[PDB]
Amino acid sequence: TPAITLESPDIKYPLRLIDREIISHDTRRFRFALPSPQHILGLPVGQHIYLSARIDGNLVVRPYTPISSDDDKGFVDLVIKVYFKDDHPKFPAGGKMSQYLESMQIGDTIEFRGPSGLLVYQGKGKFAIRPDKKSNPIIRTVKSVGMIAGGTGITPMLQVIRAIMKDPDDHTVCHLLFANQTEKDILLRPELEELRNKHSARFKLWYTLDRAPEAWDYGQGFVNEEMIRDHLPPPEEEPLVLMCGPPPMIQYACLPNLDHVGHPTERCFVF
Ligand SMILES: Cc1cc2nc3c(=O)[nH]c(=O)nc-3n(C[C@H](O)[C@H](O)[C@H](O)COP(=O)(O)OP(=O)(O)OC[C@H]3O[C@@H](n4cnc5c(N)ncnc54)[C@H](O)[C@@H]3O)c2cc1C
Repeated sequence: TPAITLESPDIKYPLRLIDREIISHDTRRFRFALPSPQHILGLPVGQHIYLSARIDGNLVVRPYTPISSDDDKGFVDLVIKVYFKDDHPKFPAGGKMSQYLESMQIGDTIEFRGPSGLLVYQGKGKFAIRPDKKSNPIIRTVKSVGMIAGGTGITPMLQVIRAIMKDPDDHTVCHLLFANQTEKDILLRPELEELRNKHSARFKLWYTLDRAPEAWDYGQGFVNEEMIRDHLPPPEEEPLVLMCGPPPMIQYACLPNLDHVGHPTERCFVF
């Protein structure tokens, strides 16, 4: 039983950045040292951490789901999309936290906190979902899990997929629908397609793209009722639907169409 990094959620833990990996122009894996090589992070599956820093005089807090797990000793890995300044004409200053991460030098610390979130995956189909931070968790056991992700919204889903996938006696089937703007913006694609090759009986993978390339075998356009009926488990299976992506996708593309297909609001969970 290893030592836990996040011992209480009311404490902020400054972790040293020990490595940087450039994945693409705007995507990067950051590795931080846990307090000892024999430490784990202490992050229930289904929950996330918060990074906090004072940037330009404002406290900035942002949630992140690590790519690493409590099976990893000594370190935590986050995969970060960097929103640069002077790139998108509508958002000229870029992203606050993600540019702060990009500017960190090896040996700089940044504050972690957690674990946080209203959902915990308790394993083999059992999800424990609190209706609010003070209410107690309601337990629902499901045969299948629908997953809609947009952008960096994949890491909450990856954490759950890998947690299922590595338990040979977990027969939960995950149906992922993964939306992004263009093909370069599909994050963690090598990983996702590796899980497809090795676990297709429990993992179904589909994509869509706002602006699809000419050679594209998957979805074109925003998530709709047809893709939800086609690439997510049917309501009659009483699945749980997990969601994480930009607020516009949740509000305009997911929630209304899940309702039209027939997914009850209690079985829909927005990270
Ligand atoms: C449960 C959960 C898990 C998450 N996990 C991850 C994770 O693993 N990795 C990760 O990177 N993020 C993750 N996110 C997203 C994260 O919380 C932040 O929203 C993200 O890092 C952007 O924050 P920011 O402060 O850098 O940008 P902000 O200053 O908060 O603004 C970001 C927003 O500004 C706009 N924007 C700014 N610059 C640009 C640009 N150049 N081009 C286009 N739009 C732009 C976009 O609307 C963008 O969404 C997660 C979120 C949640 C809720």
